[PDB]
Amino acid sequence: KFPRVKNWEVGSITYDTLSAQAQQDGPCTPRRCLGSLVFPAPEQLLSQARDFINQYYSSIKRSGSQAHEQRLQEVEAEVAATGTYQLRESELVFGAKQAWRNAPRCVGRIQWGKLQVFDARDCRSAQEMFTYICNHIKYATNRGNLRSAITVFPQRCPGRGDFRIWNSQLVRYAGYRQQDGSVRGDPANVEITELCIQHGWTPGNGRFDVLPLLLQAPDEPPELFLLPPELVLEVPLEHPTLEWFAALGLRWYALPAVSNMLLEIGGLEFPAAPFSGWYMSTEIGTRNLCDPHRYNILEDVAVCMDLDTRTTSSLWKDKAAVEINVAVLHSYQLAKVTIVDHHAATASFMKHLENEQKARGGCPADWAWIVPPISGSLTPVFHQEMVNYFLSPAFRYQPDPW
Amino acid sequence: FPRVKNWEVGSITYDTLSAQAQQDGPCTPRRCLGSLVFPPEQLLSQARDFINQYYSSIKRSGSQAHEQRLQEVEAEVAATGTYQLRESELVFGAKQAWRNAPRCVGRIQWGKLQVFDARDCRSAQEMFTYICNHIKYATNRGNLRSAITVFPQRCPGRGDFRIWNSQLVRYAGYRQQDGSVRGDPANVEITELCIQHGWTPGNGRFDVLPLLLQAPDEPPELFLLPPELVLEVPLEHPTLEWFAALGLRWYALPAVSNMLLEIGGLEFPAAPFSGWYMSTEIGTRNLCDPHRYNILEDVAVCMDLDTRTTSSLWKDKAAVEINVAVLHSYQLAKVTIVDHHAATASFMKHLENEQKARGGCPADWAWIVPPISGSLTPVFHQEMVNYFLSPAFRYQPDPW
Ligand code: HEM
Ligand code: HEM
Ligand SMILES: Cc1cc(CCc2cc(CCN(C)C)cc(F)c2F)nc(N)n1
Ligand SMILES: Cc1cc(CCc2cc(CCN(C)C)cc(F)c2F)nc(N)n1
Ligand SMILES: C[C@H](O)[C@H](O)[C@H]1CNc2nc(N)[nH]c(=O)c2N1
Ligand SMILES: C[C@H](O)[C@H](O)[C@H]1CNc2nc(N)[nH]c(=O)c2N1
Ligand SMILES: [Cl-]
Ligand SMILES: [Cl-]
Ligand SMILES: [Gd]
Ligand SMILES: [Gd]
Ligand SMILES: [Zn+2]
Repeated sequence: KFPRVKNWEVGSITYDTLSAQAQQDGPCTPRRCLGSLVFPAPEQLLSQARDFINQYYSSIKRSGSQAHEQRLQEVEAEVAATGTYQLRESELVFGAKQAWRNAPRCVGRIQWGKLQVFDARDCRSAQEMFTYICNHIKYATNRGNLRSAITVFPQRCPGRGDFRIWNSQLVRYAGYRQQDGSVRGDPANVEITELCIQHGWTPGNGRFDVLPLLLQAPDEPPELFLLPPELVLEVPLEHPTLEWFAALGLRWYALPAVSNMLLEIGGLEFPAAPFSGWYMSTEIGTRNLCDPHRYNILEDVAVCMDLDTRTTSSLWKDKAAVEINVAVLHSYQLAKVTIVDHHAATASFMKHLENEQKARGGCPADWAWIVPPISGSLTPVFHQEMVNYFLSPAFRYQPDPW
Repeated sequence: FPRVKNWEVGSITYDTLSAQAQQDGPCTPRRCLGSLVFPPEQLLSQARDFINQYYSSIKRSGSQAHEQRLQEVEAEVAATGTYQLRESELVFGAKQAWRNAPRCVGRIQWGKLQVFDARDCRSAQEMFTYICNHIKYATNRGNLRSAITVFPQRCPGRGDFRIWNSQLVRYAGYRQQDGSVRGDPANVEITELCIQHGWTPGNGRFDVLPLLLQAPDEPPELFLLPPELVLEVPLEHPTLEWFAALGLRWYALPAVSNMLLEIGGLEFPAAPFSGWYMSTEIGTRNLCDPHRYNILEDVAVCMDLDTRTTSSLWKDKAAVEINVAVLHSYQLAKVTIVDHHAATASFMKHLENEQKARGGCPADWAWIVPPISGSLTPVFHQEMVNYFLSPAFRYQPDPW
């Protein structure tokens, strides 16, 4: 009835009873697994809300109390009267933490309870929106001692359009399509860069130009905002023992702040709720810098290293990527900016898995996203079978507003 | 029809072949178990479909011998219960089951498989000389060749041909006065049985285990593999002269001897297949897995790396040099080896071939992506669809 899950490093076995409670449905069938795919009404508002309030009163040990049944009636009454309902502040804080706790592709979830929730549900315009965001960046960055934070903007509601942040992260480097089809800067941000220029951003011509924010208030076009330079903490990349490395002129930013996901809590939808943590070195070193469709620096580094790039069996790619990652950790530690390496990160995820197994009887985890993109079987999560399922509250992908 | 994207290039394909999925898998709309290692008249229906495959692949759908072959297996099963395959069908099916193995990154080679027919086998001594012919043929003085030896299929009331080893070459696993193992911890148990059935234990980390072979309704009988038949490669590193002194070794022939070949409803519990190694199989899993030889820290001490902080990436640095040694040692030994970059690149080519041929390919992302440098290889950026087609290799209960 419940999936049996083996740990092959230790021999451990557990059963994931929490999987049985999966509130929504994923893309696999008994026919065919699609696990590897990146992108897989009053009645049903009431049931989602009822489940969430039940979770909330579970977490405060008031299950089935007077206050519990009063809240249930309050929400039903409000759904009948208005078609929606409003979260209390403590419910919002709990729901945003749960959403992080439930995110299956997050290796950083050992921290889920230490999340700083900024309530911006009273936000009114794109301008007030930008101020809230600047303060989030400032709080989360914290001069290099990064802190996990989420800012929750007003919920989707009938009659009004959504608050949206068009940028996928608060800090992104421009991607300038040049005349042939070769991108200068970050190729993943080609589209959002064009939108910025089309909305009157004066573009630069560097590889590391920070993009402006395109911020959409309800039923308004998007509005462009420049992030103050001294709010965007950045890290020039150098290598502890390859001194030509600094002449590559590579940089990355301190704050990974995902800004295009929808936060769902008890049926309510928050299309704008940017959250930020701190980086794992392989996101920057392996993925952002070596992905053939991103900065794609791997061969240029290998050539500088005097590796033989004419045969693959010399493993020049593995050697060059390892040093790129070394350079990222060293550089961040030098700059005194929070960073975790994939070994530290995957070991603490194992502790998370053990905490969650005791607390809820399992843990949604997407193995292919939890296993780092280099040195996979050298980390303990590689040898841990995982069960992937969708719990709510949740962060979800949503279509781009344009 | 699943939409499948390659993120490196941005290309889209559709897996239309998924629609024909046979033995349903472990996943449901509510939970994905993709990461788990281990998830009679119906014989006619599976026999029918395999024959239909066979004649479609030789441009002979619905012509003469196809219709006729349908009636014979009708008659054979009608009279006796089971049925025998034509020798080419055994060959065509041994190859399709390779072509269908979603966890095999080496499937670009599927069409060049050598099938040794051993269906007329009768006992542990006969097996042993079949296996031995396979080993020496496949090894071929280090110029390795894909081979499968197929032993007699299964029918009720009588026993089963089985190889009690998971592979033909395995290293010993000796427990100690304190639990910890000298040798290979993944074999420890099959070492217990070999010692139990008369074998004299060595004292080494790389003692090649005997070969517990069993014929229907008969207890296993040990067989000592001839030392000249077991091609092995001492591991040395091209620039680290002390690596040789670590005294590490691996064997040349990866020969899987415990899986159940299944063609047209027929079950061959003994059908050992062999190919050649990918270097990460040896260097990364076999030697560096924490429950295998677990040499990673010992190699890092020799490289003077800072094992005190994980952020030195000492594990990654030592793993790459272990893999380099493996590739260098096999090449110096003139023994077929393929690195994970070359292998994954061929798999991409195989996906494109299988797309235009069969309209898709069953692929298990977690096992196709190599255990080091995953995202440096193109398979990482390739979405994949996993499903079960027949003919197929299957896992099966351990014999004992
Ligand atoms: C503080 C340390 C954190 C670490 C080390 C971390 C790590 C990661 C990593 C490596 C991924 C895979 C990303 C990729 O390769 O694209 C990921 C995904 C994700 N993270 Fe975390 N994260 C952290 C904080 C947070 C916070 C604070 C939240 C929300 C409150 C969060 C929510 C998510 C979500 C929803 C995903 C899935 C998004 C996706 O990749 O599709 N993370 N995380
Ligand atoms: C010729 C080059 C070959 C290469 C480089 C290769 C490599 C691999 C690798 C790396 C795996 C990963 C699974 C694991 O390590 O547990 C695998 C799995 C598998 N291969 Fe291949 N292999 C080759 C030939 C063959 C042949 C000849 C057959 C059968 C005719 C075959 C059938 C399979 C099967 C059934 C699996 C899945 C078994 C399992 O994962 O438990 N392969 N192969
Ligand atoms: C708060 C936070 C989030 C993340 C994940 C960042 C993230 C990055 C991408 C880009 C694609 N990826 C291959 C690089 C897509 C995503 F959906 C995504 F959430 N990480 C860390 N440390 N903190
Ligand atoms: C013919 C062939 C097969 C293989 C795969 C080897 C293989 C390995 C395991 C577990 C051990 N693994 C985690 C280290 C289980 C299997 F069923 C299995 F077939 N490889 C290569 N090159 N050729
Ligand atoms: C196709 C494949 O599933 C896809 O590229 C996935 C694989 N694993 C990943 N893992 C992480 N952390 N981030 C990713 O973008 C991906 N991409
Ligand atoms: C839990 C995880 O699915 C499991 O460790 C798998 C992942 N990929 C693997 N790949 C290979 N080749 N061999 C393995 O044992 C595994 N183990
Ligand atoms: Cl990122
Ligand atoms: Cl192996
Ligand atoms: Gd230097
Ligand atoms: Gd020394
Ligand atoms: Zn699945």
